[PDB]
Amino acid sequence: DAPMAVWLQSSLQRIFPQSPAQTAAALELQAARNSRVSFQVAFRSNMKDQTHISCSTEGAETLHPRVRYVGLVPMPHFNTDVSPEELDGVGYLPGWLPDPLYPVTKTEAHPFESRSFWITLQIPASLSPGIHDFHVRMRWQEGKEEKDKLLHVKVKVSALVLQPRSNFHVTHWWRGEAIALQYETKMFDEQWWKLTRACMKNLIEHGNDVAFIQNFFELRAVFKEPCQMLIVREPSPGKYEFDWSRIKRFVDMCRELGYKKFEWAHLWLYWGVQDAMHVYKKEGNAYKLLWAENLSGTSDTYIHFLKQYLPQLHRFLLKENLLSDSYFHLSDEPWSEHVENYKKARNILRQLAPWMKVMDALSDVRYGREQLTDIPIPIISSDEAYRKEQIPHWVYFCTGPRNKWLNRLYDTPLPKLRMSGWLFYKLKALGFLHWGYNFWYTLDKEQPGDPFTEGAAYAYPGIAYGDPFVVYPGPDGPYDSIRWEVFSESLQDYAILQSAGIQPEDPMLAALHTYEDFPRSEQWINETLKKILEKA
Amino acid sequence: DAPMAVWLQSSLQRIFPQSPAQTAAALELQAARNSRVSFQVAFRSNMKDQTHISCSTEGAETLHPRVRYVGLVPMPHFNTDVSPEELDGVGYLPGWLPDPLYPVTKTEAHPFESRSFWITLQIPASLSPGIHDFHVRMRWQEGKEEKDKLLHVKVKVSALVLQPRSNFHVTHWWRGEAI
Amino acid sequence: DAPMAVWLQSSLQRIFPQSPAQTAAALELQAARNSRVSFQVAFRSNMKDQTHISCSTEGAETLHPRVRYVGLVPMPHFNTDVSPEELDGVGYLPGWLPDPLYPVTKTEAHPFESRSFWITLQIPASLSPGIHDFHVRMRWQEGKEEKDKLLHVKVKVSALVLQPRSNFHVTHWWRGEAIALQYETKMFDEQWWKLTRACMKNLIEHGNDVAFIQNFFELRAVFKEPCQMLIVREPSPGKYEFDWSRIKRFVDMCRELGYKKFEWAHLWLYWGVQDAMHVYKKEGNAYKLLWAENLSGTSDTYIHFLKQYLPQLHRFLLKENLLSDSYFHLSDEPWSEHVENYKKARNILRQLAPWMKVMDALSDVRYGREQLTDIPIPIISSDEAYRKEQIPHWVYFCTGPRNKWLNRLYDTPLPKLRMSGWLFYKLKALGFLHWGYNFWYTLDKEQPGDPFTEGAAYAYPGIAYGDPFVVYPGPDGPYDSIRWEVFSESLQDYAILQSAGIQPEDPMLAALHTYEDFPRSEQWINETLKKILEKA
Amino acid sequence: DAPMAVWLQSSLQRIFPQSPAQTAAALELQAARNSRVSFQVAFRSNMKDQTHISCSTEGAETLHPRVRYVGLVPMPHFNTDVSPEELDGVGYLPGWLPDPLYPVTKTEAHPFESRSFWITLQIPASLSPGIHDFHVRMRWQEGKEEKDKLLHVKVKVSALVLQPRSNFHVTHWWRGEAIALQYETKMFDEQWWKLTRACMKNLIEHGNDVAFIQNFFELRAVFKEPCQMLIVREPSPGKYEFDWSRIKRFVDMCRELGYKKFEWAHLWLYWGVQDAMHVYKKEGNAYKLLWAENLSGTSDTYIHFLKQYLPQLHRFLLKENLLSDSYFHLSDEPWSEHVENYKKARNILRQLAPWMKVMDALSDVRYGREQLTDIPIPIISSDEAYRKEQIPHWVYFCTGPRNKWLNRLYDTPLPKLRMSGWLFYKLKALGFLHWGYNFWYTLDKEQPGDPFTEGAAYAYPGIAYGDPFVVYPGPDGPYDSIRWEVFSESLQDYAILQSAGIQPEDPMLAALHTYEDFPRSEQWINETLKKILEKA
Ligand code: NA
Ligand code: NA
Ligand code: NA
Repeated sequence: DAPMAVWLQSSLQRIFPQSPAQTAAALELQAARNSRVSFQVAFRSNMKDQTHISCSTEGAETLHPRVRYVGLVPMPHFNTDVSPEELDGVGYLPGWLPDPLYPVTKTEAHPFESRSFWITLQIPASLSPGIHDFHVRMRWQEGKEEKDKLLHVKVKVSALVLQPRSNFHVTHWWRGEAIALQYETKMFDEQWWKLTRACMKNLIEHGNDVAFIQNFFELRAVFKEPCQMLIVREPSPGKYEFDWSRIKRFVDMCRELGYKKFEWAHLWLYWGVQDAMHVYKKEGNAYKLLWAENLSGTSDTYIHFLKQYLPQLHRFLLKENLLSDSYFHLSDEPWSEHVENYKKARNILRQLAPWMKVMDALSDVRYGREQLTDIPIPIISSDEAYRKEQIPHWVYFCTGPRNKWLNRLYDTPLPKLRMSGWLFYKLKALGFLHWGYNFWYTLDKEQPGDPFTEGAAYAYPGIAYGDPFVVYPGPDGPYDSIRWEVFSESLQDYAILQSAGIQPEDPMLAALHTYEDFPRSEQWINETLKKILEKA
Repeated sequence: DAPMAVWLQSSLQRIFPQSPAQTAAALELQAARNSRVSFQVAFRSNMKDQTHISCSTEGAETLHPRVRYVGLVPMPHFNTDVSPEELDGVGYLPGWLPDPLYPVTKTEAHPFESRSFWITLQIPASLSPGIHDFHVRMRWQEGKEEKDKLLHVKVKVSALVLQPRSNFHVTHWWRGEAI
Repeated sequence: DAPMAVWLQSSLQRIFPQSPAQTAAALELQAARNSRVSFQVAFRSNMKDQTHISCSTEGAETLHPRVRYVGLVPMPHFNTDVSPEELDGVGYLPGWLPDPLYPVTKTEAHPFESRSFWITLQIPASLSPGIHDFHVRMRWQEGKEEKDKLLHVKVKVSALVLQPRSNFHVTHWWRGEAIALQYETKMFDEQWWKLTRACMKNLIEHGNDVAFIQNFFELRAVFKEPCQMLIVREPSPGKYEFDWSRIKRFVDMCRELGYKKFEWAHLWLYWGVQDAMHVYKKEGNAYKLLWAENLSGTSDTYIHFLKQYLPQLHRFLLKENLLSDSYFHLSDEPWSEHVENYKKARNILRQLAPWMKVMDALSDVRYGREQLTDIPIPIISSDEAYRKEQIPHWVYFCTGPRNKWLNRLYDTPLPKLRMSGWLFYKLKALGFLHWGYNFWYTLDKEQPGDPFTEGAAYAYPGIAYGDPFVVYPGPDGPYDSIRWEVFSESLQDYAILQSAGIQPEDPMLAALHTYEDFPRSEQWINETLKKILEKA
Repeated sequence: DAPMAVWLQSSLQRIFPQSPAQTAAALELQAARNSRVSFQVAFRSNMKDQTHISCSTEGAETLHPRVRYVGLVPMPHFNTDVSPEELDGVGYLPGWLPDPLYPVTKTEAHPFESRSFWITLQIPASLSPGIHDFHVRMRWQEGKEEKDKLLHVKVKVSALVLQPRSNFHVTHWWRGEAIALQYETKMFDEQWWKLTRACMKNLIEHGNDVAFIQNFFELRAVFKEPCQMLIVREPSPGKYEFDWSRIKRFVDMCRELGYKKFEWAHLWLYWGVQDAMHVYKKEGNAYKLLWAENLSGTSDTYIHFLKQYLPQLHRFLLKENLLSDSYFHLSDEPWSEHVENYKKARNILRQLAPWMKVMDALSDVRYGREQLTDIPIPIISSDEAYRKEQIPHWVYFCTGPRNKWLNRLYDTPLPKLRMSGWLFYKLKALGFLHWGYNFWYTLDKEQPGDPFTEGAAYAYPGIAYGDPFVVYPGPDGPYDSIRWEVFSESLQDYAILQSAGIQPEDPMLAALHTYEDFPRSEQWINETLKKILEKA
């Protein structure tokens, strides 16, 4: 019955506004050295009158603590095709959903509403192993009396020191046009470049080690201001020249941030493999297409442009030392019938750019086995087939699959999401790709949206709430979300397995059978980490 | 564990999206003659896949029924200076709140979400006193199979006939600038 | 804010009167076939006025449900030497404690007071595997309106069928004088015999498979009406005759109830190993000692009696086919100094009864390594030492040890207690012994007590609340307690591990390190059973 | 996280065992001179092991401090018909309740259990106004280290000196049979007279200025040893003689203790007004009725006895100078239908005792307006009606009314109870009556009880916990309770209002509207007293 409740809680449990108060005061955490670890400080006012509340740490200076506030976004409906066993928030949703993380340490406490701060700890490589403790102080007012409570946090620091992940690469298709739309700035202006640096820095600090370049704008939809980072001009009919200066700046920036791998945009448009890319040239204030919207992939015009572009790309790659460090795309998901479309396109590349190896989403194993692509990217629900053929591959996931399958949605429970990197490791994926880092705007339209009130690009239920974006637009760059912090900590768990020498075949991982059939409790994660980290 | 729940409920109880399904089938109302009276037809899908649902009356023509859909608005916080004893929605708010009434009789039923239609009855002065009953029909799909349920409403109509209110005046400061 | 709250809850969480209402409606359980499983139906009136409430099942006929009401007893203080981390009821105790189970399905609901019914399910061996569901109905009154609520229970019934436990034996020193004192009847009259059958049947249905015979009364204190089941008469000085008829009736009874193993009383009195047992002979209305209270264990008198008694015992055991099915005791816990006492007594037994093998509480490993006894019974806090010596042994526990250690007290959390059989199994105990099944009276005095208001035999804090008794005296036999149902279900979990073929060395049990260092959450129990039972 | 917490707390806040530790060190009180004031010294061990703790004062000699220990009694349920807004102990009860005050200053501190001592200060008339301070010392052990803490108490002493209360009379129906039953002594033996003097002295030291004489035993139930202080013997049929010696001793005693006012037993039995009193005459070892249990109030036999008794009563009253200082009773609460019963009885008295004026519980205002009684005693919930008639009257309360209404129950908040004298004063009661000072035994039966474990005379919920008794049986007289000290301090506040000259109409009291609608916070009491006392 206390006027104000405050408790500690782990990073794998959502707190909904109408959650009941808990009592805690004490939390123990575990961490490898050179790693990052998270927890929540929850609070619920039992007072008619609103008040202020402040979160702070004491004695945590060596862990460079970071204190943020968990904001809520509206979730209108549960995502479809998800059984209740696989939904988070049963009893609480549809309703307010915790997700964005805001950089404040003081907020207003509202009557009878459970909220939380999110605290991020940096465990340095040099820290002495064993137990390190600190305190969290919560301060508020009851009338004119000042009140406070201390809570006790313990981190049991393993001897294990994490090494950089190897032979596993992660890419997200971040969107320059989303920055242009949500912040209302000219594409490639200097504000655009700050926001882009800030995003790429966010990505690499959350485990994404591949920097996407959209040299060609990716959408079928035609934009007035597309994000085409390659500059193209057409002085006389069918003779093109190319200015690489924007891509060159992006590569400089990403290399300064720590990237070594880069990824290039698609070369044929995703209606099957049947259309050519939309490529624009500047004119007046905005951009205009070089050829017809419906131009075919096998056209004379588009192949005449590839005859000139691909060698220029090769010269750029040489000049900037990017051949061995680039991943290339052709086109996405040809069904069986589309196969010959893509075969023709692939042979065209082999003729014009034999140096270029391709990777693409091919979920049909019978047609990724045929060698259509060079490195296939099945959706996770086709992973098993590729594994029985033992074909090496990347995996991706998007609005689907759902129900029992791994995913990253608003209503995917956090422990399930936290299994991502364990599954990546045990099922021996080469890498993971995802389309929806900051796709903040209206699906397939040059029309900004509102990520703080709309989580499915206005396309629910085909687009699941949570699929388009894991970060939110902040005034100077991205705000993280809970999902993104958990996903990042999951890529870290993949580094824990690797650094500790655990083999995918190890019995402690044997219940991870598919991207569908796998343990998904916070306890399995805690117990398995305790074994690994205390063996050391 | 039924795939679709539908029940009846009175006009004095908010139904929140995460409310549990109930069982009803039958509701009795009371009404003076020359008056207006209301109730709700609630529904909760227990299916992963969304489906359509339709609300209609049968045998109610003399009550000129009106069928509307209850919409939700976001309630970010409880209002301050209201103790919990005096709050509606304890355990469900802050959250989605039922309040607007929309003029539709069909909607999409969403997974695991309790919603309702709102039904308005006109009890005419000329009606015979006593029990008048009618049925409500709900129609939806499970896969390609059509499904329905009838529910039973009874109105116990008094001999009292309402007269126009007198010596009591009500005003609201409607706002032309708001339009 | 509902006038009446009713919810479902598991058998591993005490409900205190001032617990907050919950919402539930749905509970899932898991169960092996040929087993028994439990849960609670909780309820809290939010009304000024008291009302009646009734609990019943619907659609459970195949599970022979049993519906009982959880009663409360006073807990005046927490037991000492228990850190708050290890106490149940923090924030609620000292106070009313749920424990006795009464056979009613209707009670009065009192204002703002959270109570619960306790429901028991029988999962028959023949039941079909998979999900079985039923409902619980609660009925009460609000003013003159009848009200009710259905709640939904689902039991996921494993393919596994439990086999009788083997090679693990459990004994409790039930007390006949406790029946005579609490029901005010003559020792060995016919009501005494009904109540003894009821107690022994209770025991075997709770996993206790060894029947204790107090042929000699165990207490140092001299009683006027001792529970000495052997009839002894001394017609001339130092010549004794023996009547086994009461023991023979007890053995018939226990065999009819299912027992095969039996246990005999101590032969030397528990002040070290230095005094002879108090043995009585009838005289007038009650009994009188045969020799002085302080007679020594190595007396001429006592050895002259052992020379006559032990061959009569051997003849009886032969006649009744009980030698190989009997456990025998010498005396308990000699400190180092006392060791020669016990050595001398042991040699006397070797001389007079070489057939008799002995088992006793020896918690000193260096003097159980020396062979003093034949089967040692360390207290659990000495188990580790005995295991590094790898000496086979039983374990016991009593008022101690406490804090982190396994125990069965009023303020021992139920998931901790529920771990008993997991610990017995993984740490490979031969058996478990406990002194306090129904020690209902005043410690070491011929004076009844009141188990419904006194839980430590009037000896706290040396005797812990919950230590003397796990059942309460009912009009026709024992009433069960929550502790007793949980401990029973824990012995059943030992049968689950055995029947499913889980080896003590199995990785799923590797965190069970000692009777002190071991998981104790409801989550661990549930998840580990889910693995075992769904592998099937 | 201190091993032992100690803090100060006011006399208007119950401390429950599971209350959290607080920090204090400093408490200021306010007091009129010639008054008595109280506070608590609380303590909570945060230690696994029990320890001793001792409470004492330093520098308080001029205030004649008294240090006692608050004991707990079991409260099984809340009283019914009390909304939570009006219950003390929300979140802590049902459970252990503080109430008895025991004469010890050292106790055992138990693990994680908040307890308190109760300290009583005497503020002498002669003290200099202004601030007086002293210290409280708490001493305990941690292992073998002795530990202690000083706490600081301040008392702000007003210029106001309290005068003896006037025109306001308080009576409690103390029970001689309760002493006989709970101490197992013969009625009117010499132990009886010690315990009776001790009770009567207790009452007058708590504001009770009227001594009840049960000349006739009050209960309908027939006792073998009734408390009938008038000695009656019947030598021949229908001719009675009277020995007044016990009543005379009782009057001498109460006059020695300070009483001036007395009150006599009922003359008609409380089944309506229809039965005659049970009057007994000695025989052998105990007493026997003079006439039938069911004899009528209007019988010939009983009126023939009143013809003889009432003139003897008058002669005694003259001889002992008691007419102008005595209150008389007829019978309690006739409903409307019973009215003619009581009318007949009243006229009988007018014929046989016209000098006798009567006061009785009549809650029906239309039948106290009719003159049935001379000075009426409505229950508090009928007070309002009697005030709108502006009829002068006494007020009483018992198991009822409840909810918002004033009362003195185990679960009545102490600030609410503390308003009693403020309400008596402002609503201008002539006096207050209560049935349950020391009704310690089983309701309506010659069978002792246990006030330490049963607080409703075994009759809950019809009898509310707390209603039968405000003191507990001590070895040499009553133990006070918290409720009794608070009630006493409330009668003292009535003396403050009187001695300070505050008028019932004074605006500072205007929120006191009814015995239901009235402020009930500690803050209101404190602020209003501060105003009164600092005007001075
Ligand atoms: Na692709
Ligand atoms: Na032994
Ligand atoms: Na009276």
